[PDB]
Amino acid sequence: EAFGESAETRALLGRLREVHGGGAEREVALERFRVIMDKYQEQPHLLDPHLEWMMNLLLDIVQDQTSPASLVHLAFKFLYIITKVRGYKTFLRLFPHEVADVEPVLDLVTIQNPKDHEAWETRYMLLLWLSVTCLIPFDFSRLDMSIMDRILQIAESYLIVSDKARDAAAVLVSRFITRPDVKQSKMAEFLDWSLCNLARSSFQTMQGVITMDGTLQALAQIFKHGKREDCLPYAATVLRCLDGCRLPESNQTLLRKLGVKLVQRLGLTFLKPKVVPEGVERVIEQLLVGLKDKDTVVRWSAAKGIGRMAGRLPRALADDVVGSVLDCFSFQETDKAWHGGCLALAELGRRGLLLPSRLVDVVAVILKALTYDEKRGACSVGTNVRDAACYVCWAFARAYEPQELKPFVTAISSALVIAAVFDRDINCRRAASAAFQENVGRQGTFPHGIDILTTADYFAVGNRSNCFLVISVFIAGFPEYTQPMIDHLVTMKISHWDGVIRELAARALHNLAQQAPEFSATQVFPRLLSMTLSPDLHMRHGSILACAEVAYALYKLAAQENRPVTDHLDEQAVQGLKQIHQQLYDRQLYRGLGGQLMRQAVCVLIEKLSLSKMPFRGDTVIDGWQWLINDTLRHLHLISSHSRQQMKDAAVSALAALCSEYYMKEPGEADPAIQEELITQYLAELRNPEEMTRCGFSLALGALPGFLLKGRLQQVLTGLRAVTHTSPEDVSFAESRRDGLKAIARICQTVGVKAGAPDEAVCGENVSQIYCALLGCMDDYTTDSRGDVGTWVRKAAMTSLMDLTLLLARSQPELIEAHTCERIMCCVAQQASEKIDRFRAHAASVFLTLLHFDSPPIPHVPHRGELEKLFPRSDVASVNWSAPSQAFPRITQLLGLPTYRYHVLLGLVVSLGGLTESTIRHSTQSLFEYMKGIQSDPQALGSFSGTLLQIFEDNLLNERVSVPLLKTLDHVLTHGCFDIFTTEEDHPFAVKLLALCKKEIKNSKDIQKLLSGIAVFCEMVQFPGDVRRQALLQLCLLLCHRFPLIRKTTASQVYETLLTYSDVVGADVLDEVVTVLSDTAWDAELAVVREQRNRLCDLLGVPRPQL
Amino acid sequence: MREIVHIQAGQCGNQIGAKFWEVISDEHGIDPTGTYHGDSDLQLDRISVYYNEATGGKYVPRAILVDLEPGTMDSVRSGPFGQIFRPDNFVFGQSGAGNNWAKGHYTEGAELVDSVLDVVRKEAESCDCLQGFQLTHSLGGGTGSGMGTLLISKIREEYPDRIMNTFSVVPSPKVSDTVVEPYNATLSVHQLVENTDETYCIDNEALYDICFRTLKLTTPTYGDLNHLVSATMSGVTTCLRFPGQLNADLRKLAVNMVPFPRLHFFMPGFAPLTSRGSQQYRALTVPELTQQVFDAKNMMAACDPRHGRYLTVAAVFRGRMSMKEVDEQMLNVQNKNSSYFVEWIPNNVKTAVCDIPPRGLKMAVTFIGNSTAIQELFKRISEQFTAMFRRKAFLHWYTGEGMDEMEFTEAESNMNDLVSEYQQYQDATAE
Amino acid sequence: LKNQLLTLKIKYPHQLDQKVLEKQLPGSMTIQKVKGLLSRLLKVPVSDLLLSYESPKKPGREIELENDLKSLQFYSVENGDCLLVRW
Ligand SMILES: Nc1nc2c(ncn2[C@@H]2O[C@H](COP(=O)(O)OP(=O)(O)OP(=O)(O)O)[C@@H](O)[C@H]2O)c(=O)[nH]1
Ligand SMILES: [Mg+2]
Repeated sequence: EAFGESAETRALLGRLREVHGGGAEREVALERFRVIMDKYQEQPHLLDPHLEWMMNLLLDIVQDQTSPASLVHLAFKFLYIITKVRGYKTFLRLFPHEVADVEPVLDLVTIQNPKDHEAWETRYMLLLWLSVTCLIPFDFSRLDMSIMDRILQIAESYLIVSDKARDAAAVLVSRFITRPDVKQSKMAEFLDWSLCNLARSSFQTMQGVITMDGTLQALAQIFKHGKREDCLPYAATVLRCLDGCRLPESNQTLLRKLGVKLVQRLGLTFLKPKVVPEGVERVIEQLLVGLKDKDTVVRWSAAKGIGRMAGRLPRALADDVVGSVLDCFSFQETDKAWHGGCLALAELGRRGLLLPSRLVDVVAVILKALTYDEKRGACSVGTNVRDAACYVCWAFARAYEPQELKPFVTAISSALVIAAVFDRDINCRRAASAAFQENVGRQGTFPHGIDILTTADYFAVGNRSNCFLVISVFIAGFPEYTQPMIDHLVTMKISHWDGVIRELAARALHNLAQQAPEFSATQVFPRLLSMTLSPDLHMRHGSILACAEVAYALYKLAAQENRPVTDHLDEQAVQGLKQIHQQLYDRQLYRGLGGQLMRQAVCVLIEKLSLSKMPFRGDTVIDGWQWLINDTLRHLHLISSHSRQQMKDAAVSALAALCSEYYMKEPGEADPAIQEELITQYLAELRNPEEMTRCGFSLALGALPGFLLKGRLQQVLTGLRAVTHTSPEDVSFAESRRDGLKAIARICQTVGVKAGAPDEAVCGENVSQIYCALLGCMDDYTTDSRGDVGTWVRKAAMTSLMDLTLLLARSQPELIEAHTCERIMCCVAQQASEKIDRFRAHAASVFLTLLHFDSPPIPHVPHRGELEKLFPRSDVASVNWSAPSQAFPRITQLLGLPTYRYHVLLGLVVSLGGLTESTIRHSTQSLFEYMKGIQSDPQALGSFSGTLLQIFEDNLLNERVSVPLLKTLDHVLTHGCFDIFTTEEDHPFAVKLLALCKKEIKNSKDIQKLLSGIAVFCEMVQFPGDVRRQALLQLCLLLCHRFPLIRKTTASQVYETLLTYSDVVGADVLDEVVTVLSDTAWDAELAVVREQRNRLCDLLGVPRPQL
Repeated sequence: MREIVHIQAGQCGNQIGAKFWEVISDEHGIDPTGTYHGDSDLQLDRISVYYNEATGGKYVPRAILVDLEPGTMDSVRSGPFGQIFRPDNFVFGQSGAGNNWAKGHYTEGAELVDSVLDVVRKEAESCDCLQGFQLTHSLGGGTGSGMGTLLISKIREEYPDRIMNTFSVVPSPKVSDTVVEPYNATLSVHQLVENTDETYCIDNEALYDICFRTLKLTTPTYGDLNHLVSATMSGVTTCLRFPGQLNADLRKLAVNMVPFPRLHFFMPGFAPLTSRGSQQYRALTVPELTQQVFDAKNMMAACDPRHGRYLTVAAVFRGRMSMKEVDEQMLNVQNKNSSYFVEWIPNNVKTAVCDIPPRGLKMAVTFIGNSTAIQELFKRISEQFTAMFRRKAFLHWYTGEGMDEMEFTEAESNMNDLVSEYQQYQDATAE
Repeated sequence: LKNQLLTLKIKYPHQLDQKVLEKQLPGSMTIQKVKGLLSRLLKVPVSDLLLSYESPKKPGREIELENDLKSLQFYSVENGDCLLVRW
């Protein structure tokens, strides 16, 4: 909109004269100025109003003769930054251009050192300024070594500078030699100077190539900004010198680009600028080959030269140039040649040179360029030749006329909209949309040119997923972009290398078939039925996906008129749907890397076929589909882990659709022959040693319908519960137990509720056994080599306890018992306070969903009013449970309730003493905020200490909860929470705590567990009485341990405790204890440490230990 | 002769690459002109790994610098060592990505991505056998954030049998006040997980705190951080440029240090800590270096190596220390009964010993471990990514270019799954 | 332990009437321990105690010790520094 940092900019420059000596301040200012200027790199035209004063505050500093060189360099840095931001072309029009600003600038530049790399910003800009002073309409002789000779020497010395200053020397000499008084004086000299440098220098050294590049740039700028009649005599010598250098063979891109830019300019000098020496015949010969270069920068530069040359030459040569450029599209070329040819054609059409005679040819090539994608390996190439085709089409709006384009508009408009929707690159889509808009605005003879732009504008061809299900249908709505649009998707995308292109195309065809059912059922389905026999792997998947999607669309369409699905598809096409499985089973295509893809495609095909109620029931095709599903659910470990969940969730869905469609004898019943075998085989498959077998069979058995569970529900439930039970053999079987609970939850949700029918649905006769299995898996805390995998088994154990509790609430809420509900609530509360973030978020979400459920309200909700007040509805979506900061402060408040105290504290102890740092830091702060409110009340503190001691006693000799609890106790004691219990001697609480700690530190070997014990033993010295003396003894037992690190840590902790609490040792003996704990190496041999230990014991009154 | 192609993108990426190249050139003994003038034969037995032997006995670098903005390009071209980089290995535009990830990866950075592939392919054609590409950029911005991801996604399709290593520089609010940084970091990490085998994280907050406290510098500028980054880079690539018993190539190192596919972010470090200007003050020993390599202060990330498990450990020593003296020290710190024993220095650690010492220092050490504490670097960005996503702030800019909420939620789910896996592996049985 | 100890001087900018103390604390000590020490000495709540360390090498500067799980060695607390306590 506008520049808003100017208020801060004028102050920055004001400090330029003060931060010129310091380095840190200068760097801060420079970095600051750069970050203030780079914000408007997209809006360079917004700084022009400020280009007046902003410059006066810079050049005015260097103009002052009473300033140091550091300030001059700092000002030139800002000047160069401003030039980079805005642009030298538009910024040098502001630089002084008087005859009295030339000798100043010259001496300024001559006071510089090319070796100083730090001041490179001063030499690059100064030269540019000189160019400005070269624009005065005065003679250099009037100013008076002469000025012209000095300028020529400076240019010659800078034109071979490896720094950026070389560029500044290009625009300089381009304006000094092209003058009236200096194009008859220095031009010939600089011409014999460039020829020598080009003939002597080589492209094998770094300095030889630098000089060559500089000379080429200087020559190209001179021939560009120079008189045509003046630089015409010297047009053959330079061309010969350039040809004798062999630049095309050199391995340099910039050199070739500059050579082409010079050749095109030299060619433009031979011809007169209108609305042909033999030398020109060579220039063209050096441009066409430029289109077949390896780099795109060379082709982009050669296209402009060719376009500029075809316009200064006759109409015979103009047509010959186009005819020669058209040869690049032969059958023996690569994509780079096609890209160069398209660029040349666009550059020629932009100026209006292509005649209608070349319409049959050009149009016969662009159609091949918009859909160019020739696989050149794992990925395909052609995105360059496609972007160029867009620009080529954009040029036809200015070249040909409506009368000359009407015969080909029917094919151009369709191709444009086809390439502006299903394209893979957003840039190509945007270019095609821009070309279509330009053609509609100029020609205006495109079918529905306005209606297509309003829906597919610049801000509409962005999301690729939206262009396949919104714009495609809108374009197919008309009868002019339907059959070709469908044929393109059928013969291009659905046979693409990427899989996202074979999924998006199928989804788009699904909707396209709704507007053209006849064409998709009589012309497209036969082509997708034969494409399945293609040996290509990407072709078979796409054809299967298309056959499934079109079939589903036809079924949905027929469902409207309650008409059968066979009305659109004939029986010949129907026989293909049956033989597709036999063809895949015979060739054995279910192997290798493509086997998983073929299985996934066939699964979706079978699912879409069963969801349409096809006439396949009672045929061998159903048996084949069932066998394939069983084999896929039988061999799961062979599939990669990157695509196992998809195959697991698709096979079960296909089986359910098949078992809920074909496998039925009458309404409310099913074929007993299949029911007596499928369930039996599955129950014989749920005891498979391989964990992946059960992981796939549990969900398959659970996804069965309700009519197929009548009478055999108890057996399925028993078989699923047998897997959820842990045993010595199934220790690390977490994925299997997860699927076991998922299948149970699915069965419960499907069967619903029905009293007086334990074998048909869930009722009060088996709800207790089901809840017992769900409540038992929550206590799983396995720690395998991978880590805490048990968490997974808990995830499915939470959702299974949610959807179930709601099911009864929507039918028979009286079945939910009070004890079971309270246990579930306490377990969810414990699971919503775990150090983990992803699992705690889901736990909190489930808790909120279960608490807010009031339709009808769920019975047996402990402290329902307090829970609702502590977790309002507004704090559900706004609070981020994944973040400990936005979770612990709200979860710690639950400790106030009696029920939510033991389990909540047990769950929070893991977070208050785990390994992560941020979680512990947040949990400690959240716990201190709550303890501050129950610090004065002795009853609350006593209850909290009792609950903590009970939790400690429960999880004894446990390395999952003992270490976290011991770590949290250290912080609890250091913060000063149990300050009321210190005013009484022989406190039972501190006695039982010390007793339990001695139990937990009994023979402790690991150093991680010993550190927490030592900390607790040193943070327990605060309690007076028998707990003070006895505890001290423990410290002594740790001062002569089996490791020196333990002794050192114990000594450090004792020294820290002696400084913390001063009332523990008298002042008369404190000095000796402090002096003995300082000049004593506790990491030495025990023979010398035992003496120090005995000395410390004799001073602290601790009885002498005994081995 | 295994060659490595080094690529630099973005302002910070180019500034780090220039300093790293200058450091490894001054350490190898290469004057800024191009010729060789060292005093050790060991500085040439592996120079071909990062330098092409052109005509005249010259050593041409292999640094491909790309930048949409014509700023750092001119600075590196006229630098102390700007004359070394090939002149057609510089690829730039005019307007950058304007701190938008959907600009330097879809509408703007994909306009020079084709010229980048041509340059990186023209540079690799001269090599006899390429090992793996390399990239140095910052997660903050659009040309560093989107261009790096675009190039990593485009090169993996044409060279799947090549290693992909990066040096992501996670930004920090203390160094930059830009608000569109969380999204650029999240979208960059989303692509740096499914198409990257190794990623060296160099958080900016860590270097800022180090310069604020350790170095006690007044106003830590970008140069202070770039110096430490280049020092760490030179200390990490010590085995790939000098001889030694531990001849661990790039693929072998990635296979031995990255057991999991998704988990591959390290916590690089380096000791002793120094600054610009003077350096010679105190000579450190092997015990002091070992005690300091494993300190969270010598790490270049805001993570506590002690708080978290230890997936893989590795260390590289540089100076007149012997692998026999190092083994004696690495076999007494993994023992409790041993004196001065440490609990955060794990077992089965990889260890190296170099001859050529760094610049301005006689003895140094580098640490390249992978601890679960790195999860803290992923959570700090998660929070800042959620609070701004609920209100849909600055989302119109992303939705207008072509992006959608689908990619945002996908990246969020990927980050959440990565954090969950890290937390799960943090609690694993030692034996 | 003598070489590991550091002599720190506790200042009182908010209460200039108090005298400057001097205590020898171990290098491997967490700021959580020093907070409790100050709370028990000056009788000030633990949460209402903002710590900071100013090196004599950096006069005119003050670093805040917000993290409690870190030791004094990580904050570059050398020997001869000053600790300014506030509340
Ligand atoms: N350490 C360090 N960080 C830097 C440096 N330059 C920029 N950054 C950080 O990187 C982010 C800015 O990204 P840049 O590299 O400047 O941007 P870019 O990649 O050129 O992208 P555009 O802004 O789109 O042009 C911020 O977080 C900066 O603090 C540098 O030299 N060193
Ligand atoms: Mg930039």
